[PDB]
Amino acid sequence: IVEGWDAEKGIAPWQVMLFRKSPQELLCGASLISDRWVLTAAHCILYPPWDKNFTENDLLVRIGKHSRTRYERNVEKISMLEKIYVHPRYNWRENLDRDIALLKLKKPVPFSDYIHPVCLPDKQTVTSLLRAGYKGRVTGWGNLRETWTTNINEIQPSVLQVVNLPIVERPVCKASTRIRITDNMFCAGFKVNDTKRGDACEGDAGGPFVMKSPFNNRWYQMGIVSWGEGCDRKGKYGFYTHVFRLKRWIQKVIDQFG
Amino acid sequence: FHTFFNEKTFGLGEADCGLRPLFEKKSLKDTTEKELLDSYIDG
Amino acid sequence: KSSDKPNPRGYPGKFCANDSDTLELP
Ligand SMILES: *[C@@H]1O[C@H](CO)[C@@H](O)[C@H](O)[C@H]1NC(C)=O
Ligand SMILES: *[C@@H]1O[C@H](CO)[C@@H](O)[C@H](O)[C@H]1NC(C)=O
Repeated sequence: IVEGWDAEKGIAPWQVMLFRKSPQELLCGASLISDRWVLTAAHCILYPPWDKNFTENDLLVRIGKHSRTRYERNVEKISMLEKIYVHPRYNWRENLDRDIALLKLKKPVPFSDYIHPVCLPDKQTVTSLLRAGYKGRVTGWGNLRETWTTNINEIQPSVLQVVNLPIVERPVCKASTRIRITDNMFCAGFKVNDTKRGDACEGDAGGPFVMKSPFNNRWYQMGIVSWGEGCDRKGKYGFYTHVFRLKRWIQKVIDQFG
Repeated sequence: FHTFFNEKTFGLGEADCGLRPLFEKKSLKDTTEKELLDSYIDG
Repeated sequence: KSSDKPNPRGYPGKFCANDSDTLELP
């Protein structure tokens, strides 16, 4: 995450890491909606353009971590994936519409001070918090900046980052790019084009875009770090999967275990 | 709150999601909450 | 140019063998 900062321990117990088994590789971010289910970006699982087609065995998830690398034993819990459920009408060819997927952990994960699930929004919460101006939060171990001072590939944080970003009006989101965005994605970043800066970059995918309801004091995941052009590019906003819209799908899958 | 999923298809958690052990449960706000809560002008 | 499809975010692990210049800049 660009322009973000070090996340206090246990700030986001739901934050998850999508780890590739062999070779070991930190692919994307993910969330914990339950002790049996992990939610993440679909393109993190399937992206032909990059010969990217993982399966239950190719990878696993690490939960309750803080460090982007060391193995924080007695804190983080690893879990093997049982079944991956990537949305059917996911569109990896054109605009990356419906970027979403569900992860069924082989064995339920034990909760703790550093691992606790996040809440899926409801028609009521969405309508009141997901509006232009209202700020949300994102977290991940992604790149600290779009670019590489190349002789140095060290732009990857040492610890989970966190940035607070505001949501941008739909029209602007539409204008911002030539790509065709849909009602299955929303964008956030800054137009102010100075004030504050920040955005999610490569490696934040699957990361959750959360908001804390001032009503019941609980944290909700409004979006999923999907795509964007560049990172922290002025006049350019990020794009996350509209979680509430795919609620239906999520429902379907879980209720029928795929 | 409001249980949406079925405790047996979903898994445990539903009824207490969105409440962090090291903050909410403890009545401790984190470094930047206020920047978010204050942005919720909605009634 | 000949393009524009979105830049997916899971970092460039798929091609962390990328670009810059054949060295020469401040
Ligand atoms: C992924 O590989 C599976 C398993 O071999 C195959 O059925 C499918 O064609 C591949 N996914 C895509 C859409 O490329
Ligand atoms: C911010 O600059 C962008 C990027 O150069 C430009 O497209 C936009 O119109 C600017 N915003 C202003 C000056 O309102």
